[PDB]
Amino acid sequence: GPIRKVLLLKEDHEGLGISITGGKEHGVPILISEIHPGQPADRCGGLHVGDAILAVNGVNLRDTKHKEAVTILSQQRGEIEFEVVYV
Amino acid sequence: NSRYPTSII
Repeated sequence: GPIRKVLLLKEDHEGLGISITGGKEHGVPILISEIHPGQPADRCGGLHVGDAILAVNGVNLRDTKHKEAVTILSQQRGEIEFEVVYV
Repeated sequence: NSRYPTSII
């Protein structure tokens, strides 16, 4: 599908509210496998199961290993911009 | 199990 830019607002006591799978070491993008109900990703409205996370706050995630992506994603605070695509 | 590892974040 088309590449989308999506804004997520997270409070500091929260996680993102997603499960991710995949990573470069598996030859698969960082993929959203779960959107947890009521948590920030669900609330933002624009992130969905099956979306590949291409970048977050300008950090490319296309070639990142799984754990690299976890570190990068979990670092982000407040108003967080995602670049995603549903394939 | 997921096809590949999964992390909740």
